[PDB]
Amino acid sequence: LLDTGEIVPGAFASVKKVGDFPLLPLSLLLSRLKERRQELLRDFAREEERIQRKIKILELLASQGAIGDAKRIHADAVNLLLLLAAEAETLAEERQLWRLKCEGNEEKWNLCISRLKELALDHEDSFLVFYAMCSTNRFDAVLLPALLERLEASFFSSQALSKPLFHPIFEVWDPPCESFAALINVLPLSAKAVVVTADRRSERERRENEGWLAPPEAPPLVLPNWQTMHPVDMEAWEKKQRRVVRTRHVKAKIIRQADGRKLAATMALHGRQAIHRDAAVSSLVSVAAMCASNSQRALRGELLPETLNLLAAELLGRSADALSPHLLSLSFLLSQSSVSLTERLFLHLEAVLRGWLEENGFVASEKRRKASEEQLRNLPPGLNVFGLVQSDTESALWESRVLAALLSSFLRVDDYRPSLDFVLLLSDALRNSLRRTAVLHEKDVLSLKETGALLSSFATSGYAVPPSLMACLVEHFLYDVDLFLTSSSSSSAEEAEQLSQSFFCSSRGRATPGDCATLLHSLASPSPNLEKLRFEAMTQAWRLVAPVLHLLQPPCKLLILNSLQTAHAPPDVSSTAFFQRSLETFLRDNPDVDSSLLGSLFGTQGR
Amino acid sequence: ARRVGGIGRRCFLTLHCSACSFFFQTSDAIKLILTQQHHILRKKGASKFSLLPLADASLLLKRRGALVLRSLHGDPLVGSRRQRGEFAPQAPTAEMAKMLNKSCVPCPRCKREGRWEEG
Amino acid sequence: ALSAYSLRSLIVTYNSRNRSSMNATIENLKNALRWTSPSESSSPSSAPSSAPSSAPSSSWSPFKYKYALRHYVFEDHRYAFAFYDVNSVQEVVSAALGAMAGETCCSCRFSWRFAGRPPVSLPTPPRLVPSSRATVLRGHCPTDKEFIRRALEEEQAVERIRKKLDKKQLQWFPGKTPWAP
Amino acid sequence: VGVEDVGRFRLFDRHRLVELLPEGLAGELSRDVEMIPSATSPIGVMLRKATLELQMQLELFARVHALAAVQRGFLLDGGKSCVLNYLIPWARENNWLVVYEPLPSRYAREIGDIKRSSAGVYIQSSFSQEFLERLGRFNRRLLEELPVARRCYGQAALDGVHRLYAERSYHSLLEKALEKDLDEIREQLDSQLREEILLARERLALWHTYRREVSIPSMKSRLPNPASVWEIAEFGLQNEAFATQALYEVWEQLKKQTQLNVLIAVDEWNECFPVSEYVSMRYEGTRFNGHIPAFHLSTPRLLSRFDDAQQFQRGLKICATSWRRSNRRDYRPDLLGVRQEEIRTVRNFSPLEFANFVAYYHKKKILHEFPREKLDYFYMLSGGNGFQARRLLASLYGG
Amino acid sequence: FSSLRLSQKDARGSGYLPAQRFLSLLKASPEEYRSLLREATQAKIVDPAFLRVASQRFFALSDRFYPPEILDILSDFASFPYSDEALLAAVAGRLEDQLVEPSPKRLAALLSLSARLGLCHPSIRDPLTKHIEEKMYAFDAALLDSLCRTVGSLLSPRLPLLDGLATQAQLLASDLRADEVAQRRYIALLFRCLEGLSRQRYSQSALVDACVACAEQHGQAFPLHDTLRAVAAARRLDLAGIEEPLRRSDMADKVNRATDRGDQLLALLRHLDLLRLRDSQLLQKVSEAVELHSQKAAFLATQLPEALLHLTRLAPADLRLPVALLSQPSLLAMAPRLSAAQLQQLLSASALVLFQHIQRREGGQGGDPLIAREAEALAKTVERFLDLLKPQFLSLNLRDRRALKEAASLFLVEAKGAALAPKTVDFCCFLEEADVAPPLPLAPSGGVDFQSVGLVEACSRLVLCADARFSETRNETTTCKLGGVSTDLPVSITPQAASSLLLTQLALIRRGILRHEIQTCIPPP
RNA sequence: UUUUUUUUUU
RNA sequence: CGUAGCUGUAGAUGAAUGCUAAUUAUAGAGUAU
RNA sequence: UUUUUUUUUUUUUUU
RNA sequence: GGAAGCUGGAAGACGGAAUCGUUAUUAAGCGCCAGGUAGUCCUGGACACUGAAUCC
Repeated sequence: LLDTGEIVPGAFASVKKVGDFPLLPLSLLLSRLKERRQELLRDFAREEERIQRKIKILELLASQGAIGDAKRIHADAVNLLLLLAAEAETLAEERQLWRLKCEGNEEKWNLCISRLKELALDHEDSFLVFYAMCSTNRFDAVLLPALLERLEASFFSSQALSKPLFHPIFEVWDPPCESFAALINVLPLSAKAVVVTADRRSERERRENEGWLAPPEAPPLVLPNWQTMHPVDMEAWEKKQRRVVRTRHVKAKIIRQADGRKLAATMALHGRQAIHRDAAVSSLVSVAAMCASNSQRALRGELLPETLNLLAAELLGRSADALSPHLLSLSFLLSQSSVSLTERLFLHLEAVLRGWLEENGFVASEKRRKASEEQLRNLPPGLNVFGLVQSDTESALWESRVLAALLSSFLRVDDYRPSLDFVLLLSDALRNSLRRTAVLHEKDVLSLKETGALLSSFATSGYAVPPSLMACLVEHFLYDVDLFLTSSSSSSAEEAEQLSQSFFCSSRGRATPGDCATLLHSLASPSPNLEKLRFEAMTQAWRLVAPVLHLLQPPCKLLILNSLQTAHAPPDVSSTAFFQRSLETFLRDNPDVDSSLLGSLFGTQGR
Repeated sequence: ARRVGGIGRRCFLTLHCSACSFFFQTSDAIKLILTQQHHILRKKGASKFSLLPLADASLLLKRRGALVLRSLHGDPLVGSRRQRGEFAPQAPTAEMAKMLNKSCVPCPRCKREGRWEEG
Repeated sequence: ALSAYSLRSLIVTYNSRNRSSMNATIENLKNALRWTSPSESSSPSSAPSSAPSSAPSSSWSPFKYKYALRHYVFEDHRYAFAFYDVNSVQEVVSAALGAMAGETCCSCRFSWRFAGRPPVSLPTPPRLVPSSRATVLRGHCPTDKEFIRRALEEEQAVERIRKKLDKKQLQWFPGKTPWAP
Repeated sequence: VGVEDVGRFRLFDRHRLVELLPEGLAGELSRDVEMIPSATSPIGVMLRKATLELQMQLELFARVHALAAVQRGFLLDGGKSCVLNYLIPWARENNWLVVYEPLPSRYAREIGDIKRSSAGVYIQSSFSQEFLERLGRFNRRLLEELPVARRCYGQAALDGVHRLYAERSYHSLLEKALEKDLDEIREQLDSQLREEILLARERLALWHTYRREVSIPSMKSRLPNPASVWEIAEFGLQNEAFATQALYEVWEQLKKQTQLNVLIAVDEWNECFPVSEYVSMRYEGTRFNGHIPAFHLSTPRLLSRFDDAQQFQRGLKICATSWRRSNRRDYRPDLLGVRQEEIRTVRNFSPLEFANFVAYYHKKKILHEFPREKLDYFYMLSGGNGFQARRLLASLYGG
Repeated sequence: FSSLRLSQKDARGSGYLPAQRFLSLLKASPEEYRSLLREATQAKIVDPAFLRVASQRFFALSDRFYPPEILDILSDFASFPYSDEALLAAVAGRLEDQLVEPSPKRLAALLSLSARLGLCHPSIRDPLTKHIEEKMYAFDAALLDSLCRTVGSLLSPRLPLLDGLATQAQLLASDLRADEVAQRRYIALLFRCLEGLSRQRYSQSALVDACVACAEQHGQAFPLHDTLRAVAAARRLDLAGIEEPLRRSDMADKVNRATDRGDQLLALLRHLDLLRLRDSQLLQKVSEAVELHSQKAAFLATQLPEALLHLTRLAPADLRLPVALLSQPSLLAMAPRLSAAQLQQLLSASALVLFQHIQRREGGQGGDPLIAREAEALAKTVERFLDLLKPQFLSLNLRDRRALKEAASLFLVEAKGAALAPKTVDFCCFLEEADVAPPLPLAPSGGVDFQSVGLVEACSRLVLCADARFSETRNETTTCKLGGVSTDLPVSITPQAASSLLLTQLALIRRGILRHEIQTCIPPP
């Protein structure tokens, strides 16, 4: 302390770090509550209000249990969710009775959402709902944005540090305290990334994968009639009213607030301090996810490259023992951003790949089985990755998806050469024989949505796919098409293909299948059974796009039309049936494009 | 408070240039064309050579020179007292821009041909 | 092509100098309807156009120091109607003009439309197999709502352009320009 | 200190603050401190979130020098000047050479002297002495210890203009002189090629000699062999001639060598571009009505160049504009020198920070009685703005 | 600064980037055109079709681009030299307006115009040459040194232009004359300038005396990697005396200063390419260092392929034999090297050596071939090198593919001449018929026939052949046989020039009917 | 009651 | 829209606006000091 | 709307 | 006849006395145009904003 009666200025030199180490579910918490029941009871008009309601919930929590729904389906809707959320997580002749109970919980969980959204939750109930979903890994793209506003307005409220705890007993047995002030400050880093990495897109967003779509901007269409027309003598009409009714056209619009972005900015700074602390590898994955944002952080401040550079510097200097297990999540997020310290970071991550596969037995099937399981559920907390692999029946069904996305991540880079040609052949051959024994059935078939993610990377990195076609003979045509038609006029054809991308969404409209035709064209790049199978695949996918080739995005239409008038394409497809007259239709709409040189991009010249 | 241009920061007296970055009011337009009379006369190829004395730089700053500039500039902003309401004066830059571009007068910043525009 | 034209809309406007005269026209126009060949008769929309007024001033008896004044009010009335998809020109133009009564003039506004290249494409869709390897109200327009929205937007665009251009060419002493002489 | 401590007030000693900031308080804080009746009360400054993001960048920049760290200045746009009262004192306490200038316009709207020259840059002998005198109040004990390089000895003119740029003004005068003198050699065909080339060769020989004899720049002959940068006392002695040459010499010296971290902070940077109160005959018809632009002077021009921040190998610059001296309007940031990725746009105070500000004034016996019932009521009135909050509560009893 | 770039990962692999930024370019603002152009510069793959689209639209949108914008756009053309016949019309339409007496534009404009096609006399040369000769009184020291490299690459110069820069350095260097002030400031500005003018076989009396070292005792001038400039300047027609003060130095005769693996072998090798010098008895010591350096694994996959390609010419200066060191002693498991970046460099090296083997004693003299077994070993390397390029063919830039065609067509002559296994598929699919962005050639302005010119597809990517002059003009010991089938002087350095010239004559006879061709057009070294 | 820009400053 | 709020000057003992070698606009013509 | 703005208000009208 | 630049030492700080009247979006200030069939008023007609007090 200084002699003037103040704090020494030398103390305020550096910035403190953040914790967020502990993380527990809602399972063990309930067990402790049921034990410390006799000790929790030891604790003006409002005196009775805060006691009467406060004890009734304690005895009930352990609205007649998990039965008597529908009729019952206010804090009633909030407490009910806890019972269902905690019951589902318990899992993580015997298959008959278990299925009956499992199905009921899932059906009831969704039903409670309808009533929950119809009423605006308070500050005392918004956090509980959000926290429960994270533990159970059941988010909603429609409900998440609504609940995010409540957590923000109350956080910055004047009565934040002075106000006491919420009266649900949930906060009594919690490490943090001081109501919402410090509760969010000690939030696990795993859950902090959700706020930053929140999708704010609406359902109308379809101009990226589906195709063209004109959005309306004039719902109300007020038109007069003969029975409700104002009389000619309008002067006397005003004198026959109690008060002024008609007024000049004055309407106030709605202005969007931060919508939770104000709180997200504060959370981003916490991850920066948790880099130079030499923490665990699992805890450090959350920092990369926040820094790899694309719609919230934007580029306002010049802190994104600085934080990324520091993260890479510490990540590079680490042992291979702790880095080998964590390779899919780190590489998936780190490949979404470009920085100067990119080549040096990726070189280290590539070396460990050689030893990881060799030690796992990849070119004694138990070694490769257990390794994949840990990378699919244990490692990824709540992430949703290429093709929606997110946190085995016979053979090579789940491990294939993990390996499929890994290759695409390394080929995504835009700083230097992805990898060596020798590595590509070794990697390709690694999965070549693995996919051969993938059960040549059921709904557990590799859909086109995840298939297109791998094919997209090879179409931009300048690497040609190998001659191997075994991957194309175990996907798409095999069961993804025949099964669709088996399960339950000119205008009828259009609805048949349209129904495919309605609920299950086997493909991303014109996003994933768009590159499928282009890749099959270029494959055998040189030219003076592979030939037979190529013709069947091209024709099958072509007839499924032609009927709906009127409402698609212009950029997507060019690619489809471009990859038909080529030497590699099969003959008797460009005849005067559906393509000859349809070609001039696109040219008339966009005459500015090249007409004579249509087949110049990927025509008879290949590339 | 008492800003020039009003609430909408109106500017009905300035003309922009396509080339470079330089603007001036119509007041300086008269002086520029008169000063650069040698270039204009030689471009086309006594009664014709009547404004030769006005090309002097010092003569413009004298009492006689001050009156000559004011005579040509009629102050278009000022008009009749009955020109009220919808009958309000508009920007006269439309006429000035045509003459400034047709006369092929060089810009003070960079020597260029007709490049002026309304703005 | 002349044969390819069609009356898109017909805005019918009225200008009456009396309250009773304007009311008579509305009743006459309604009576002319509900008598055409088609099931639903053409039901135009209503659009009042306010009521302009004028009243000059004069000094008031002569040989006075302007102690009193006498005003003479001259009110006016207006009415506008809208039409859409006028398939029958004889059953609409004749009805509008035949509904007049007294000193009640009219001012129509025709609106034609020409179609370009008729879109004719999308032949019988291809098909293959796996390789196995009414509601019409009484007093309402029968035309679709989508057509009205497309045509209504065009009218609002022309009005804005005309007002902008008209204001530019509006100055005292036409033909006078600065430093022209 | 950290993310947990946001929006708190840090006590500062009255005596210590004066020594750390000899020039004065940063911004309009002087108007709020005089309202406190107690003379022995400390001064508090709120720690806004905008300071935490900026403070972290400086920490990494210092550790690197012992391409990851930033090597360019920032810009605060939109309480932008409030952070200056906390960022400058903290940096100075960490052995950082900080250039303080909260009122740079004082040298452009006050009584002074101007002398036109061929370089076209007006100088101010009266204001040139005050720049160094005020800077040495607290930055002493370090400039003298710092050495001086030999590669930048005396290549600056009297008005601070470089030798290469100053001699260009005389190119027109010398061009006509050589044209008239060429008749001696022009009047003495041979192959029609070599005869013309030989005549042109004479121009190169004469031009080289003419560019090194007519011009006689002053290479600070008063100090033949310097030893340090703070030992230039002759600048303070002579003011009629040696007033601007020494000012620019120190500015260039603090770019080449790298021994200590530096920092420059220029407040109210939005009033340096507009016209000044001076009068001259340099107007472009009606562009200035016979006025000298502020950016055309010597001192304002020195602090009106952000694109040169790359040459600062020791530190970086920073500026902020929050006052109402001129309407910001569009305020184009692309045609000024800064980029869209280096602008920190702050927002109004949050409700959490608003409560602390009101409570802070209570401890100072500023307000009479502020009931908690109306605490949130006043938030909507002033809208939470700092300028509207202090003024509204000062006029009335508050609450 | 801290560079950063974000990818369009909204849907994680939706759409096609090459196609997305294709249609929008047809209708976009002038500012957006420049932003999209920079994307292709830093892109991995190159689309020849997209290059032509941007060039065509540039001419139409040239009415709103500011002078600074035109210079910035032209600067991006430095890499991967590419141009179109419509591009010259756009730049010529605004170059005159850009003449505002610029100090630095004299170099930036000239350097950018050096490549592609320029030197147009009555459009571009007249204003540039007239404005550069009269502005010699304001050139900076840095600009003058850079201008030397520009004039050297020009063809068919004029006496007034060459003499303008010759006298500029004499006066400029004198000022600095009266250890870092001379060792890196005085000598550097002397040998660098002399080499530039020496290319045009031009020299004056008041430059040689001053450029040479007056004092013979002035040792420690430049290191091993800079002294070659003085030697290259001499040995042209009658130059001597500059080499060594009496052919006895202290740092350029006893294995230079010091040669080692410490980032020194590559530097010397790189300097021998752009300098026309033959490895004499003293300069041949570099080849011996390769034997030991190649043993190390690190040097085998870091600089081995780069050194072999950059010094393939002059076989008896780098390699003991054409097949001995060019074989694969341990390359069976080490052939792969960064996918294609270094693998393609081996293909070109194997092609140039083939030409030297044939044209040694079959009517060219100057040596003799080796035992027939040498050809057998050489074929074993090329066969296993071309296959690896099939899957990596799409990972090559425009410049990488342009030079590949020259080395690819060579293998199609010896094989059929009376062999390679993959000569019927890889060599007859794309390597034989390429359609990459063809740049314009570098033609002189001596003929003065720019009013009747055309273009024909062949090996040199474009040529000058108009319809009116079709098949009609451009189409003793060192002149009889060397000026006939060879048509290449042993100035420049012929090993590369002979290969390119011979292929051009054949390509113009197989497809097109063009007889009575007068090659000439030999650029300086 | 009044703002920079087509480039020649270590 | 005007007195705005805000904010620089002199917290005016000295802010009165007519007199006229001289021009702006309408009109066929309003001219001479 | 933490990559949003950068700001006083009139005498007929969104039928 | 209207307005404007320049120039400026036209006549006035007298009188708390006295005569003209306002029933509050009254009174007191400030700003705009419609007609007077080229320009051409400090009056009359006509709209809008700030808007206090007394025993009436």
